[PDB]
Amino acid sequence: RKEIKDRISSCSSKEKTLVLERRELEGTRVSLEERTKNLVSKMEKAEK
Amino acid sequence: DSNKTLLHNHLKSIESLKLENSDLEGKIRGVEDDLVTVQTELNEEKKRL
Amino acid sequence: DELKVIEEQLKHTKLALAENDTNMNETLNLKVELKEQSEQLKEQMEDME
Amino acid sequence: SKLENKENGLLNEISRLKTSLSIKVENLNDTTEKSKALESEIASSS
Repeated sequence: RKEIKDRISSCSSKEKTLVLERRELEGTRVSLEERTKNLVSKMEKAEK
Repeated sequence: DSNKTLLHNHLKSIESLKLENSDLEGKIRGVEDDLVTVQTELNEEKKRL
Repeated sequence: DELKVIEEQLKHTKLALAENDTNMNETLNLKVELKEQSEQLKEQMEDME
Repeated sequence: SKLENKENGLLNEISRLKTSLSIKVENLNDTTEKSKALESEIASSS
């Protein structure tokens, strides 16, 4: 049971790791959306 | 002259655009904040239970 | 500038794919941890018995 | 289950706000370029 509690603590740490990974993924998605908007603007300017 | 004219127009447009953007941003921010708060509250309650 | 932005967008897409793979690995680890917690509950029931 | 939907909505709103901020930065760069062009046009008018 003590080993199981240690495993539960490791799982709680992995939960925070997954939350940080999800936050990084959301930030990367926001950056990708901003880059896509900038690329659309640049493509319109280049076409003009 | 032409350039000047264009510049003038552009200037006006630029200003307008800026204003619009600002307004939108503000609104979005507010909404986001509210949503976040609500979510947090809900989560807290659940956790407590 | 558009070629540089396309390279940056490809790098960002690769980073997003890597983040999605890391999230899938974290979800698999969370499932393994839930299985381990079920086994721990079974072991606790066995200890109570 | 509503917490996940609220978090997804907040993430979408944050992405929209980031897109609006990028658009505002592009507009500010365009306004700076327009001010430089106006100075150049004043010099050209002289």
